[PDB]
Amino acid sequence: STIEEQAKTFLDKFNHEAEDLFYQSSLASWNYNTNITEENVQNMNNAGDKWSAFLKEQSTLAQMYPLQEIQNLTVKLQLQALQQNGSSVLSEDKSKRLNTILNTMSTIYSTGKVCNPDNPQECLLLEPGLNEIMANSLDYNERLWAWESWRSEVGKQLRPLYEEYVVLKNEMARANHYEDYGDYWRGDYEVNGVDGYDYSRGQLIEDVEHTFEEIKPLYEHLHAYVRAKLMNAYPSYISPIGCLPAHLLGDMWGRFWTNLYSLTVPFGQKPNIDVTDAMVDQAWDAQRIFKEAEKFFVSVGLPNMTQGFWENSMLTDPGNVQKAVCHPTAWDLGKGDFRILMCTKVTMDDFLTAHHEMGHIQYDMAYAAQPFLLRNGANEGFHEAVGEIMSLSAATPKHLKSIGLLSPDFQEDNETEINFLLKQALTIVGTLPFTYMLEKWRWMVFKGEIPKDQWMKKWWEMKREIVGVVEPVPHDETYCDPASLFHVSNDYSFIRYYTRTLYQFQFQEALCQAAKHEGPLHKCDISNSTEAGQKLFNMLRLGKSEPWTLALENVVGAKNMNVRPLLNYFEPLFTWLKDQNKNSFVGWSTDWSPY
Amino acid sequence: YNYLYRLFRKSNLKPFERDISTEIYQAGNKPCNGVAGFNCYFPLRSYGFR
Ligand SMILES: *[C@@H]1O[C@H](CO)[C@@H](O)[C@H](O)[C@H]1NC(C)=O
Ligand SMILES: *[C@@H]1O[C@H](CO)[C@@H](O)[C@H](O)[C@H]1NC(C)=O
Ligand SMILES: *[C@@H]1O[C@H](CO)[C@@H](O)[C@H](O)[C@H]1NC(C)=O
Ligand SMILES: *[C@@H]1O[C@H](CO)[C@@H](O)[C@H](O)[C@H]1NC(C)=O
Ligand SMILES: *[C@@H]1O[C@H](CO)[C@@H](O)[C@H](O)[C@H]1NC(C)=O
Ligand SMILES: *[C@@H]1O[C@H](CO)[C@@H](O)[C@H](O)[C@H]1NC(C)=O
Repeated sequence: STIEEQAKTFLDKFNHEAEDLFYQSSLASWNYNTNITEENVQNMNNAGDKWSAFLKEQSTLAQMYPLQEIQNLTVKLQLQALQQNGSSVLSEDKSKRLNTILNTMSTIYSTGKVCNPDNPQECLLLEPGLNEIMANSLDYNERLWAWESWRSEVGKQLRPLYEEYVVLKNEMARANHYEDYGDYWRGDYEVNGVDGYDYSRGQLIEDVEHTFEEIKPLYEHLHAYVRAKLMNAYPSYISPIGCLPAHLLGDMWGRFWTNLYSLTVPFGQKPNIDVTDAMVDQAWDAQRIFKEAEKFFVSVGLPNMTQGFWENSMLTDPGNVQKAVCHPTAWDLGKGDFRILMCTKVTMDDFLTAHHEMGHIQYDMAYAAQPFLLRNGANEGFHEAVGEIMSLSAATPKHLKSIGLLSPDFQEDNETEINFLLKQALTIVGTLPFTYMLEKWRWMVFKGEIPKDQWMKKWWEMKREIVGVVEPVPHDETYCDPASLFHVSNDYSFIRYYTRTLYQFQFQEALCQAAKHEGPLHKCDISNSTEAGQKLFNMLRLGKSEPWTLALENVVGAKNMNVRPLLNYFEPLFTWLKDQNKNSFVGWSTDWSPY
Repeated sequence: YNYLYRLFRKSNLKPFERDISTEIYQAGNKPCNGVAGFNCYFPLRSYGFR
């Protein structure tokens, strides 16, 4: 009779139809991804169209229920998720232009080919060749040529597209009762209506700043050390007092520093903890790798895999005749159906990635009892964080000795711990200033704090001030240097990696104190501990029904982001970096002294 | 699509009772008038077994 019962009946009918239609859409997408054939393409297109039309009509019927008279938090959360207009609030011409802009950005990024002048007979694409030439080459001018050519071409073809894109997204967000598109992206972390656990959209940025202020010294030491090692690579081009040259960061954009392990090794004489040779000698196939991962997940107390998971997942490349997407992806098809799309190779990296995707599948498995629209992570960081903690735990030497990959006579001295921690720092700590800089630039350009003709000058200055990386040459507004990254060009939120990075170490400390680990955090294993699995599963079972602050209080006993686990993880590496930065200068200057 | 179930009913069923009625469930105050739409849903939903 009341509005709330009407909302409950509407949500029940929406949940049933949504799970059926979602299952059909996900099955068609799976059939396309494991079998790239044109009938699968048109089936996926038809299912996606029917799914988008279904959510359009259900949102149209859902916006007839005002939220101010609903007191139940779960029904309010489901209706708040359903009533979001997205791009539908605009006129048809502006919406069509926005979709056209997004499609043409996707086609420019996917088919962007940049090659050498005067040799146009064939050219090299970004994904096969430019990543390899950025990660493996040691030539300064070759990397400079590739970097400048790609940024020049992509910036000139993408600058008016981004110019229209920022205005259209700003109009979309202001029509959707948001301050800017950055506020719309920060709305995923918004918690309203719960006493004591309330989190605002505006607070997150200073919270990130509050974490970053304590991130900044450790990164500075790492930056100095990296600079010193790059000084070994390049003798005269890099200045002791200045920043790093932009085209020397090991990737196309500087997002990850993990390609510098060869150049920045602490102890090159010591071997690594790579167990690929043990897998290939003992013939460890992909099925038994996933069985070992399942054994790890039943050691901690989580439920084992379903029969349909083993029957329907394709864990091996099918062959030349059938083409499939090689990207590792965990699929929640709905109706209790969970699959992993992974072209497994016999390596340690694929073993860790298999653990990561099985962590994704376990996270999807735990909230199956929840309603369909709440079957997600509490925020965007939790979903990747719960897989990255499994990737952390599986990579330990104790776990490798436990499962027979590593010999029981292996000596774990401090030097291999230092080089492993430095590799983890280059993978994890390296991406944090780039992520915070990029997100803060995107937030100010959506907010209008940055003037239209001052984008590059502001961006490079922040790269000098935050990341400590200097440009090779000055760039004017004819270039669009941010837009060369995959996430920004295809309308993706970027703060999920920063939040995932913090939640990863927070969850790691919570499980390790739950499992009674008496040593350093990087040696900790969550295997054979039922209590840690129960403590984690308490968060896993909630899904999106509860606020992410409440889930964080359930795991780590704190309701806000904390940076103390990350610095506690890297503490011996921090002491080592303090020891070996006595001769070098910690910190950087914003001047163009290197180049 | 040949297996169906009743999702909406005004009152709970008595023991050993069946309901084969196809009347549109009136969840609000407005009369349904036999036509589905907003706040008027068909009670029998299909068990799409796969
Ligand atoms: C992939 O699609 C082709 C297209 O005809 C089909 O012949 C083949 O059986 C499919 N493979 C699988 C594993 O379904
Ligand atoms: C909110 O609704 C759910 C069902 O959708 C119900 O289980 C729960 O008890 C309700 N909460 C309150 C506080 O009534
Ligand atoms: C979505 O857009 C429609 C059309 O302008 C509007 O009536 C409705 O209030 C919007 N919903 C939200 C949640 O902004
Ligand atoms: C999962 O574990 C249960 C008992 O813990 C067992 O009965 C079942 O066969 C297992 N399933 C698989 C696929 O191993
Ligand atoms: C490792 O421990 C030994 C024994 O105390 C010490 O001499 C050596 O300096 C340590 N190495 C590092 C890199 O901390
Ligand atoms: C976990 O339990 C299994 C079986 O009980 C055992 O084989 C394995 O060694 C244990 N792991 C550790 C680290 O003790």
